[PDB]
Amino acid sequence: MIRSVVIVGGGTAGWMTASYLKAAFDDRIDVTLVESGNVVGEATFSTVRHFFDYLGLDEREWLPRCAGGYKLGIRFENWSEPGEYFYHPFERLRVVDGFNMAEWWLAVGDRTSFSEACYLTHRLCEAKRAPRMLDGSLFAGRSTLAEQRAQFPYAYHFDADEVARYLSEYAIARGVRHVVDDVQHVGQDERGWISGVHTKQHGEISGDLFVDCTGFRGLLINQTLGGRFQSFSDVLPNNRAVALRVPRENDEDMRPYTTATAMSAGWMWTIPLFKRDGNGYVYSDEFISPEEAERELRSTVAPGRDDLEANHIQMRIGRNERTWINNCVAVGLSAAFVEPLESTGIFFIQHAIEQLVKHFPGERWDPVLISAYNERMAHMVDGVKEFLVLHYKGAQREDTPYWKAAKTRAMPDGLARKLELSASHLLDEQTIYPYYHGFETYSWITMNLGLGIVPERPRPALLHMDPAPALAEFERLRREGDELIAALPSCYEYLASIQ
Amino acid sequence: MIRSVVIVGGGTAGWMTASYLKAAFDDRIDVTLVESGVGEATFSTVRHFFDYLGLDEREWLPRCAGGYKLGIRFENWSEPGEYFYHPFERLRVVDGFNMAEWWLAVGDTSFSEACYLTHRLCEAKRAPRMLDGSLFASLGRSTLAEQRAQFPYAYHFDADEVARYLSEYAIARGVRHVVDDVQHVGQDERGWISGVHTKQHGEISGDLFVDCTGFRGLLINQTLGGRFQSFSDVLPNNRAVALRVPRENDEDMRPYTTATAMSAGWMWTIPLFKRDGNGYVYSDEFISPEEAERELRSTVAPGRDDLEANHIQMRIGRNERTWINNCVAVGLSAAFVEPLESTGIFFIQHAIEQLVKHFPGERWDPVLISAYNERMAHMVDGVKEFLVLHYKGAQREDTPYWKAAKTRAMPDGLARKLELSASHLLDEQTIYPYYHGFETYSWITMNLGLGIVPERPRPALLHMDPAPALAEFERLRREGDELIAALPSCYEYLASIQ
Ligand SMILES: N[C@@H](Cc1c[nH]c2ccccc12)C(=O)O
Ligand SMILES: N[C@@H](Cc1c[nH]c2ccccc12)C(=O)O
Repeated sequence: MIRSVVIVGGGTAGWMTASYLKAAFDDRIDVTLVESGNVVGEATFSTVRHFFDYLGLDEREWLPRCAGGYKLGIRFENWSEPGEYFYHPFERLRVVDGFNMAEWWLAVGDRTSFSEACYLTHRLCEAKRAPRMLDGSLFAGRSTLAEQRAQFPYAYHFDADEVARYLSEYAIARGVRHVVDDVQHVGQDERGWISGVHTKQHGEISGDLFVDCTGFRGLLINQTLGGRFQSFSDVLPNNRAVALRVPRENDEDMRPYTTATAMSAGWMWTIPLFKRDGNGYVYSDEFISPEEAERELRSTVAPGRDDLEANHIQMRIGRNERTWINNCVAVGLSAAFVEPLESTGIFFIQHAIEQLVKHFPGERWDPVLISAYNERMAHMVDGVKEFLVLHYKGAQREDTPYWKAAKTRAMPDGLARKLELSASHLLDEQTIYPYYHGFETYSWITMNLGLGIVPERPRPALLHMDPAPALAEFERLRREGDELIAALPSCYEYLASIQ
Repeated sequence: MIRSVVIVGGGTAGWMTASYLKAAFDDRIDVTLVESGVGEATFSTVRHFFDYLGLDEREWLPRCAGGYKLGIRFENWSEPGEYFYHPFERLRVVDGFNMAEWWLAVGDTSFSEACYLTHRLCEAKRAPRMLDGSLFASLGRSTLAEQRAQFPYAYHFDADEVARYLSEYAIARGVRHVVDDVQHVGQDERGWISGVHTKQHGEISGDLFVDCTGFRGLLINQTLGGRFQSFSDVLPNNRAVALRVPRENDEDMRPYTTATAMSAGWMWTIPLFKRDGNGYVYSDEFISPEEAERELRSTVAPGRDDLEANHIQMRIGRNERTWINNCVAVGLSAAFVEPLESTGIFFIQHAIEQLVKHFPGERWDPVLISAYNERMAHMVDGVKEFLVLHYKGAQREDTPYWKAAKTRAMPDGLARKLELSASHLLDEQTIYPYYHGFETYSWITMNLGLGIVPERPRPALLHMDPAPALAEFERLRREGDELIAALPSCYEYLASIQ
């Protein structure tokens, strides 16, 4: 057995890794986390619950401390018809007589948004409902993402810095050694493996396995071990962002969802926290400058509020060829990053950590096990990359240079067959990206249909079938929607009850 | 819309197609079936088909000499006299790792006895239902894609009787039955089938033609020139000999199929209500049909020359495309592999369910047709890989046949799977990645049963508290104990539904 893990870098990636290792292995692993002093709101997947449940944490403990909110999905607005929107929900499509509701909607639906017809979540979001009743009841242990069965109906918005601080307390309580210091040199042995990290004030910190959580820097994985970073700039050019913290005047405006609003040269997130929104404009500097993007952001969400400070960021978009090199594993932005259009950041960290426990090394290091880990991590990001490019290709707007350039930009290899297929009929389990990338079929279909990649006609089988069962299911969805919105409290109301 | 479907060939494939089309489309499709004038096993997911049709097993199973299947018993593939079960049961998961992984770490009792209730159910010859009909553990109109929980059993049946049953169902619902021989299959100037010319009923025309003519491939191969891809290079078994053996003692009836490794192939045992079907699948490169029949008889019915042996040649592989122009092959005409994992009915079911999903309009969209072909190809290719893994895992090396199995070429995707399997267990991300009727537990159960075992257990397990896993092993044993005491025998339950 190996004995010791050294994690370099804190934040979400570092403290998720530290807390998880201690939850998995307790006192059968030694963990040190080294982070520098020289260092906004985020969304998650519904599946982050597996992580928190694995640690033994309940949302009533941490969510309020972390300014938290509930996320029922993402509202996409202004990507195609001006002022139109639809939701991408944490909700699977129902299946009637062997065909999902999206297939039926093409045949017998009211061709308003697909999402209004097909998902309860649409109308919950329009009514701004919480996913729990005042008594805590939902409207609908140690496990991992692989144990996802039923689609859990919500995820979280939170201040990720507060979450990281919360997890640091947990991890340190469980025996993680916390060192605040700068790494001045990374030592290697004769095989090129990492032998230790040399710190300004704590000398050399050594261990069996090193975890690189140094973010875009990639201090270990790129700067030391020569890992090759593969940029996605050719297919996804957005390289910068500018963000604002906007206090909420009226509490009941709190949305139980993330919004992704297409802008002149990129898109804007709105992440509703308890008492404020975080807004961020993600853009390509080929088409707009930082000053212009700040101006557009401000005009949209906070006109006249020069008291509110903007924060500017540059992003490294892509993935490392391998995230595990020798005795070093990259987790978080050091490993890979895509723009947060589908809230994938925390998911990438979670899957990397859960798979690190699964592929944890013995004293005899195993190149076959390591290769399987590297393949899984590459598939994860590459699948998401393809899915994200389909957003830009499906968007129907062509009003600015950015949006015109989106139409004709290069695209991933596999995405041609998918676009070909999607002109004829809906994608399904067998024709979406075939390896685990955190999304299922309904997510691919929903973005296509919402944006406007629609099949030319409905599936011919449906013209031969009795439409009554499907029509009845559309009616059930409307009625269940009606009942749920009358019964549930608002997002703010519920959160306020648990503060 | 197209209007009419002509099915050429009866049997399981033809009548499953005929009945499903009428179930799916009722009076919005015209269907005609033209046909000329032992025992089989299924997957648990065949229930999606029967439920779609609206049939309850208590109607048809007794009429089809039926039995229940909890899985397959694999015997004598590796150490002489050793066996294990491949069940209709998923592995439990504790603290993020399945019971096979924990078994490697804190186990050694065979893998299948420790990990699956099914093992001891089979050893005790239990039925999966209590006499009141309750399951030990209606789908309406659903398909294979709607499989969620693992349903715990499948069927053994007389497939001729199932075809007969379905024929009655289909004809009652408006299917036109024509008993005659096809003399000529007509084609138009584009090479699309125009009609089938019969001896006594003239030309039977339609919009869509379904080839259910078996290994013949009368439409898809002989008429349309479809290319057939043989698997003989990786799966050389090309013939079978079968015998029906009446069962003397009712209580000997097993709730499972047996696959017994033989000198130059393997033998199936399929238990029906009053008899077993036994068949030796072999390669004629290694044993003659006369020798094969002698070995089968010595194994299951020595001195029973009153029982007639039936000899069969098999066409092993798949059509490159099962849908060409206005013709779709279903069953043996489309593809066939040896019945080592009971795939024959599943291949028919999937092809039919996907034909409904990919049903053509008058425009005959080629993208929709292309998609169907791709699904059908992956279905069989995945099963191809899984089956070759059986022969590669088998440890016996005692005859020319088994020695040849060790060094025979394999499909290219299998090398990686073998290299992984030497190190750790396969999982959802490393088995064959497209739908092929089997999930991760099936791949790992065959590996661990046959002997492709990781060098060492998953290192992470040595860092973890083993109590939860040991408690789950204990639950499995105790649940097994309770169930074998509570459940009736396979025969008893079946007697009770006749
Ligand atoms: N499949 C993931 C992510 C996801 C599902 N639906 C979504 C809607 C929006 C954003 C992410 C998602 C989950 O179940 O949690
Ligand atoms: N996956 C199929 C087939 C299957 C599962 N377990 C099996 C055991 C033996 C033979 C086939 C199977 C099913 O669930 O029904």
